Amino acid sequence: TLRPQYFKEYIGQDKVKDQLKIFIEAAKLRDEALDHTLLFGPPGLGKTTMAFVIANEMGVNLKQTSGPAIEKAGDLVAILNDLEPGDILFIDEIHRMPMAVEEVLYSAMEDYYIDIMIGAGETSRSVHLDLPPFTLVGATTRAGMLSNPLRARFGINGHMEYYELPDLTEIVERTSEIFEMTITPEAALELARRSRGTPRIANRLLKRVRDYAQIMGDGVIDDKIADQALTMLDVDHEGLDYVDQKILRTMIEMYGGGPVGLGTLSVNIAEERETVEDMYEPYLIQKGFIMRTRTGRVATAKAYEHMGYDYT
Amino acid sequence: TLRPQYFKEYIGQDKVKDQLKIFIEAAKLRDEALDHTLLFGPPGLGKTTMAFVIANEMGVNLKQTSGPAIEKAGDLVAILNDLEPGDILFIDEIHRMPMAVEEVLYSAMEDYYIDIMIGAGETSRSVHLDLPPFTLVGATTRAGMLSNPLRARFGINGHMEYYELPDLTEIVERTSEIFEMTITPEAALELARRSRGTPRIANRLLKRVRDYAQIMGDGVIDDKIADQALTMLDVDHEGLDYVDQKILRTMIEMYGGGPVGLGTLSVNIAEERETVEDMYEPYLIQKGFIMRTRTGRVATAKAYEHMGYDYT
Amino acid sequence: TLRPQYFKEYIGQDKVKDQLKIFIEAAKLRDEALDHTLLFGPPGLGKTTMAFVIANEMGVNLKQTSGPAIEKAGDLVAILNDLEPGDILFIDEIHRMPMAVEEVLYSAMEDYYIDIMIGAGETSRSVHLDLPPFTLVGATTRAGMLSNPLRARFGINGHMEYYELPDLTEIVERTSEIFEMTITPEAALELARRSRGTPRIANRLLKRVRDYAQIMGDGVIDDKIADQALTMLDVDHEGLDYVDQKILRTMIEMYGGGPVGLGTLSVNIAEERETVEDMYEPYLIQKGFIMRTRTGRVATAKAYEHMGYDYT
Amino acid sequence: TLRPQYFKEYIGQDKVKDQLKIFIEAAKLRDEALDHTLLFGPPGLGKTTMAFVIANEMGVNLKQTSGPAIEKAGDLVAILNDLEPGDILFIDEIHRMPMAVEEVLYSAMEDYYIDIMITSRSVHLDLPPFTLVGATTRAGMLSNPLRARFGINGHMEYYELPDLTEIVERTSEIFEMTITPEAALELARRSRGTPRIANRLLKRVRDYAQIMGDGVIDDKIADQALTMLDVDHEGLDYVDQKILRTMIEMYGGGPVGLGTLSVNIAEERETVEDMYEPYLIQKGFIMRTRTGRVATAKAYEHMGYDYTR
Amino acid sequence: TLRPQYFKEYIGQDKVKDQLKIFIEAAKLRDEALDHTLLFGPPGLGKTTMAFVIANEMGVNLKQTSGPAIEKAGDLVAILNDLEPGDILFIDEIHRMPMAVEEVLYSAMEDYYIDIMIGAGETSRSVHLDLPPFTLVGATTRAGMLSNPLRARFGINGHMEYYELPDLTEIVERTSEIFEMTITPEAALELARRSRGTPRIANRLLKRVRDYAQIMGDGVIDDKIADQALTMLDVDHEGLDYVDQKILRTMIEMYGGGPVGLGTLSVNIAEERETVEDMYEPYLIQKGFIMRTRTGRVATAKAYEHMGYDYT
Amino acid sequence: TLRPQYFKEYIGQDKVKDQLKIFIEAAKLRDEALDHTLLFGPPGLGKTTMAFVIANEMGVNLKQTSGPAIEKAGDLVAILNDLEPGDILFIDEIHRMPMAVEEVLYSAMEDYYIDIMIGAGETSRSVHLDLPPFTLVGATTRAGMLSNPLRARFGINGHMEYYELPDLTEIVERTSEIFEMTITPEAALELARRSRGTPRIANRLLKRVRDYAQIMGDGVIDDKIADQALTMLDVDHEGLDYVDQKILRTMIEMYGGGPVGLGTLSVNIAEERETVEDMYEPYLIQKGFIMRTRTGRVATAKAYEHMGYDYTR
Amino acid sequence: DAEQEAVAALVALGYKPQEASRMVSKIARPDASSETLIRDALRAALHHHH
Amino acid sequence: SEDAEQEAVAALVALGYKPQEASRMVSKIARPDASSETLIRDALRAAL
DNA sequence: CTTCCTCGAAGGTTC
DNA sequence: GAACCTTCGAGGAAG
Ligand SMILES: Nc1ncnc2c1ncn2[C@@H]1O[C@H](COP(=O)(O)OP(=O)(O)O)[C@@H](O)[C@H]1O
Ligand SMILES: [Mg+2]
Ligand SMILES: [Mg+2]
Repeated sequence: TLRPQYFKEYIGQDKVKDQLKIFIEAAKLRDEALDHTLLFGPPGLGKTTMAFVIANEMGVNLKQTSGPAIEKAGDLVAILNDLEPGDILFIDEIHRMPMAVEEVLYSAMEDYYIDIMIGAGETSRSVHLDLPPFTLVGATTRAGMLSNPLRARFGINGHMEYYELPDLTEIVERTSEIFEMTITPEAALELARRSRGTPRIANRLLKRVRDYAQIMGDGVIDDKIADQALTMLDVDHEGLDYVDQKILRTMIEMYGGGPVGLGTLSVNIAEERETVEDMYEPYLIQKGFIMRTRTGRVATAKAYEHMGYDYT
Repeated sequence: TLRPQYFKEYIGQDKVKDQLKIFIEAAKLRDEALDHTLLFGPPGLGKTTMAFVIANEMGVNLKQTSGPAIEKAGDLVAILNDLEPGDILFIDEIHRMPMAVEEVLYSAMEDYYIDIMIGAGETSRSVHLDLPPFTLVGATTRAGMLSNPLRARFGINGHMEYYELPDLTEIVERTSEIFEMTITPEAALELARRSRGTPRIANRLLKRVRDYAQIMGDGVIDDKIADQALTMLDVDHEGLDYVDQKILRTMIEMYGGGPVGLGTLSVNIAEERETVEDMYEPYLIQKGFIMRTRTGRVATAKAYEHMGYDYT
Repeated sequence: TLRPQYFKEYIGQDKVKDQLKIFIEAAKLRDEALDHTLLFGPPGLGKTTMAFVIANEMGVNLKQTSGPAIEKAGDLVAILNDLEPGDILFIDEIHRMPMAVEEVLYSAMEDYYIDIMIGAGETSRSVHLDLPPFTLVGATTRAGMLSNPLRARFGINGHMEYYELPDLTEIVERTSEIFEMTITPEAALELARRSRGTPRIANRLLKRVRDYAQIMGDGVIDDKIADQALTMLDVDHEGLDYVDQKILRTMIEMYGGGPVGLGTLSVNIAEERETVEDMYEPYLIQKGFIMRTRTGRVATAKAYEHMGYDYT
Repeated sequence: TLRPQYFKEYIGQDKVKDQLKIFIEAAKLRDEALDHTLLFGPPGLGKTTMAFVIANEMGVNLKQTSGPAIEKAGDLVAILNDLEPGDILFIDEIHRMPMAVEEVLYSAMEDYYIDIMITSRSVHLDLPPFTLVGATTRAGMLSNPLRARFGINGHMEYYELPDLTEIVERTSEIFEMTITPEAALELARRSRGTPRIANRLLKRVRDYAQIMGDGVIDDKIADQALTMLDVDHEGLDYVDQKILRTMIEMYGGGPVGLGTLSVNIAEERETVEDMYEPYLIQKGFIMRTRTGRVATAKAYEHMGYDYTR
Repeated sequence: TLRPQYFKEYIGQDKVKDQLKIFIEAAKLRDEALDHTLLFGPPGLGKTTMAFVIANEMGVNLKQTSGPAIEKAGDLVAILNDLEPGDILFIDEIHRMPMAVEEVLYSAMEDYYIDIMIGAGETSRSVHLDLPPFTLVGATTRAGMLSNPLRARFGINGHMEYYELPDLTEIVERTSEIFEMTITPEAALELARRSRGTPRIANRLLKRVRDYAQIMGDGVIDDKIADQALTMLDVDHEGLDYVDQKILRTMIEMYGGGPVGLGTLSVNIAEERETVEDMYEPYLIQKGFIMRTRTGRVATAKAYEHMGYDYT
Repeated sequence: TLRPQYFKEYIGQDKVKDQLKIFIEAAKLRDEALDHTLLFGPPGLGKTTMAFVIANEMGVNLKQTSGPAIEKAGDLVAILNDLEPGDILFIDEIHRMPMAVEEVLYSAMEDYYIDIMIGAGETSRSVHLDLPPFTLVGATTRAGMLSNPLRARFGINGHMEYYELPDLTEIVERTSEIFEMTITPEAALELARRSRGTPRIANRLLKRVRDYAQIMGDGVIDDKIADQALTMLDVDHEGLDYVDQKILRTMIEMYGGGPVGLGTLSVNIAEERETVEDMYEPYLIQKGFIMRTRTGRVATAKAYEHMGYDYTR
Repeated sequence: DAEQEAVAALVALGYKPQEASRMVSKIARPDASSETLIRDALRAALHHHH
Repeated sequence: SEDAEQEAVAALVALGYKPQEASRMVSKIARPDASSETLIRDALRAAL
């Protein structure tokens, strides 16, 4: 299937994957529940996929929900106490839970009980509701939004990193086997180098090249077809989009490389300041084409040799 | 009617049309729904119009709603429950939705299911709604306000561009036919050069000139009739308005072309600092009348010859 | 009635009348509704009265409301259901309509349809409504405070200017003719100069002078009687109000002539910022009593000699 | 058990622990109940644990509830109606109670009576002598009238290296794992001064020794296990080290803004400001300045670069 | 007298009182009702007493209500229907009635009738009700907080102002006669100077001085006794309250004259920051003791000599 | 005494105490009740006890209630009928009364009657209920939210103030006797100086010092025990806790006196924004050690000299 | 028929249907117009005071 | 005497008491001959 | 009641 | 000393 199911199939993330293997194997030897795990990092790196792999390796059934669907203490109190011994509870977007609900987890995670008011009027009473052993798993992109007392209770932490070209090539070839398409190893590398390091983008490029090859070609992804399709999409061999190329060119041909301010540059390309700072500048900086300084943006030597100008 | 119904009628946007044709034809051969698509760019360029064409080409019913019309998760779930296999859902001004709603689409777009809490509260449980195949289409004026995880899920992106005079001239002609008027080709080109490259503006100017020619003339838009109407509407042959002209005049009469600071210039024209910087300065720069420099903005020779002064 | 009802009765605003006449006449050879029109300018210049003239020239019913009177987006939908074909809707103070409500008009103006949510809870469903042909007339003081999506949809713009001495004098002679009152040509000229170039003020003054001349005189308004009556009221020799005197006095005595910002002045004079910015500054500037600078406003020498201070 | 039960077992907190002994001993001599006590401070320092110890030293039965569990005045009346002479009521996360409920509680604390309306009807009670104990992290969120009723205030502090070393040795014997004295100090230096963090590292190291070792912790397995977690000898994580490196090599030590730094490491702005910087500022590796933040001389020494003023 | 029936009995407000006399008698000569009148000014100056005098001079029964007492259109229509030709309706705090009422108030004031549309969908009717002639008199604290379109419906404005020392001393003398207290012209003038312009402030001090003279003195309010009593009450010779003196003393002794922010100052003295800016600073600024600046409040040189401190 | 009966026994408040003495005596010389009185000041200074003393001087009974506890007009009228001639009614937190009740109080205060109106149209009638002369005593803490119609009816205004060392010290001595603890006069002064002018704080300090003196000492509070007891506790001779001293020290050592933002200061002392801004910062401003500015907190010259640092501009 | 129009106007003024029905039903005059009914139902419900 | 019995309840209703509760409160008073003022005074006093 | 966001100040560089 | 650019801090209003 499109999502891997076992560590055999999960490519990359060697640091995270190695740690989880050791902790999961030790937990089985003691015959006890796995500690609480928190998975966090950039978008599209495999956080949701890993949570399903953990449940398969432990050999237990997974219960799933999300932070937005939970809104009041009665909701979580009803989800809890439905757990059987050894269940795994996975909450996606755990950062959306209201802070009044987060504080109910403080007792549940540390001591496996929650205080509940039961009865009404004179019959109202406070009694311990005692939970069976279980493992909570959360996934989030905004870990800094969780309360400090909660993050302190997670016993395992996983920070997801970007993938390298060798691993991305193997993912493209794997996906090219679910779809019934022949792909040459040259084209598999030609795509991976443009995927910005993210598996979700690699899958998106493959689907777009497929549509072209089966309409404008013979339905085979060869080197000749791939170059034509990537020219239609106008994606450079470094993953720079059409607008990205225009930004670097405007900086070198009008300001001689800078320094130039964000406002002045945006107006010259007819783009609003927000789209430039949020969609395009972040990748150019991480790859070293632009440098931010107190006086403005500056084009680096690497940008000159990429666009073909002279670094005078 | 004014809005084109098919790609054969739609003029311009060659880059967007060429890509959409290939993807729509490939989807039909496989007998599948189209991938999610995001349309973005400046106002009045044709974002809404294109969404209807896509529905006509796929041959399916287009369900419509808007960002500010959706206020809580229950509203979206109601809209999504009404979907049928292969329907197209169009959400205009998608950046106006609240974040607590946008995070519900994350599962709907990737896995076609939604987590919901149901029941009065005495008894309740989480359940998965399973959605049929569907295609989401979004339109926005500012893609920078969408979260990174949402933009990553759209499989097709269409950035709209301004129109060139040849393409904008043909649009003026077509619109004259629907009004049953006759227009000389010289007049159609005059209107285009004053429309700032936007089809919406071109239609408005034609509608006003049409009224004038049929009230004080022989019902024909000739080059001489157009000049009278456009002089009464106070639109220069460069598409500048009176406020724009007042700015250029002050920069030459009081500062000899600058450099001058924005605050200093604003005072001499009784204009608000940000109004000038956000409303008028952008077009004057893109046309090349004004130029920004480290010590202030400067009027180019093109601005001298247009005003009739002597350059130095 | 005091309010004029036809363009043959409406004095002044020739630059506006000429345009509206041509557009209205054209809209009658064709059996069509007039395009949405936006009227903007200082308060009290006669834009509400103009709406009645348009409605009478079209020969259609007129319905009135105001931005603040529409409490919520649903109230607007209910109102639109009462509009008959060809009905004119006038919305005063259109710039202060709520954002959630303003975004409701966009689709109604452009395509005569509107998407709304009907029912509640499990019955909640989306619906679209289709509106009969109608013409919206909007009035606002701050022509630049409108949102670009709304502003770009109006087809006709009307900028209303102050009246000149020959025009106001004729209006005074007209008003004194509906009443059974007699006024000498010299007094009418004096009353106009004393009325800030604004018809509403000129009418209000005449009513009060009439009472004075009837009791303290022979029932006839003469220069000798008008000057006395105007001094019994608070109208100064230059038409300054009693509140204007406070502003000019404070700037010279408490700030040493300026420069001073209206923000800091407002709280020192104990007045609403909105009143000093809108009610007092526009006249004091356009008549040379106040000068605007990058640092702030400054009182001119004319203000020094008028108030009787030393022009240090 | 993991939670100590008596002061003889409670390692550290000499200031708060010394004061409570004086106040607890004097109350016994007078046959009176202990004064109302408020415990507050950073997360994981031992606030909850101290509440159980106080009850055992007084020799009384502890009643327990929480702020989030109490929604209306009717709930609180039912709880207070169960108190016996000398009983202790412990309310955790006390800052969450609604303001309508706090107004009732500070009256009961001073006069030991209740007269409230709760189809509405008046209810009256005459409470026996009792002690209220509160624990909170957001002490400033409580109203000034309520704070004025508390007679004892215990403010918690971070632990020293010798204390954490003894805590690691105690926990190791509950797990029946053998650990050498020189290896326990290695876990202490990395625990940021907090007992909960110390216990977490020991559990993670234990799992490694059972799979890659012989079930014994020694000064060789610890180095290997700590290399797998990638925790520096100062307690810096991988991302903490990346922040210092980027500032020193790309900005000459600063000043640099929060926005510029976040985009360079591909982190979210709020994660750096709330999750990583707080510890670096307290250790003295970074300082905030009117124009940005700069790396101090201590950072250069730790990373191994030539410092230049 | 203290509670007059006619203008000849009312003390002070000579400017407003002189204006109304001409308008009231002129209306009788025409045999018609008086135009709508708006009274505004500081609280406690006599606005309510003035409305009764107007009704007596007209010879009309006065009806009274208030802004908060009206909640729905049915309330106003019920009152207006019970009016008789020429009746006066007085509404206190006309600026505070609900906005849904004002829509009806317009037609009542301008047309003297109301139109109540009824029916929906395929049905549309209205009931039209006619009302007798009447005069509306409204009172407010500020003229700018009133609704802009409503403010245009009033034809007469009355600006009340603070009383002078001769008028205050007359009031003090009259009030002493009611309490049978003998007060000399010297003491009467002292209480006036220190009452800062408001009659009910002068009445409060008189009552307190009686209790002092009856015990600490010989029952006669001499100048020597009056001056002693006021120091016991802690009222400065400039009329600064106990709190007013505390503010100035703190700025000089703890902050060297400032500048100091409102948040800092209001926390040093046990007061609410919203209270200091509303009840205490206004009088201190009008008398020139405090002056606002970008850095905060500053104590002027006058305050230094008033409090008895060596100026810089 | 702790339960005072007359102004001679009430400790402090000499300014308000001397003013009330005259108004009360002048009222007794006539067949009239005392004018309506309104008391202002910070919370916790003794306003409740002051009302009781006023009633004893007048020689009348005192009824007590509060604004939050009243909910309908009938509640107010029911209490007003229970009043005997000259009785005093004390309403605490009078600023929270619901408007529905406030509109009925105006007529009672001015004329001592209420005029209940009933029916409609031709059935419109009223009933007039006479009320016995009474004095209303109101107590508030947010004077700026009383309506102008209500404030116009209150004739006497009284301002409460913090106690001072010559009169705060006497409260400590009298409290020491309630639990039979001998205290030296020179020691009571050292406790009073650290009580911030609040009796609740002085009582709390004495209770803790007592526990120390009977466990680590001979059961006597001498100058030597006070020195040790006030050293185990962090309280400085100016009344600054351990945390207060750390805030001033951090601003002077690391930021040169500021300006420094609340967030940057919070992370240095490891405290929440709400804890520094509401617990510790308020007393430092009242004492004059810090000021709040548009760019952040700044330490004054008074703080430098108190903490022992050379102040340079 | 004037009964329904009268109640509808009273409903348009914001009165509840139960009160509007009672108010109009209490009045009876076969010769009254829809305008004269509204002017009497309200006059009977206002508490007149002197 | 029925007029006062009804009057006392009606005035008590304007004071915020419920129609049922006002009927009970007045019903608890025995003397019918006394005026509505005497009834409301006793009715209020009894509810304290 | 809480989070977000926008308005304002000022340090530093360069002409 | 006028003009740009980047950075931090305190309010407040929109759910
Ligand atoms: N010109 C005046 N002559 C006599 N008494 C006055 C005068 N102005 C105010 N007062 C007295 O001061 C108070 C003013 O009350 P009121 O007229 O209701 O104030 P306002 O209506 O201005 O708030 C009354 O006690 C009134 O008798
Ligand atoms: Mg996911
Ligand atoms: Mg705890």
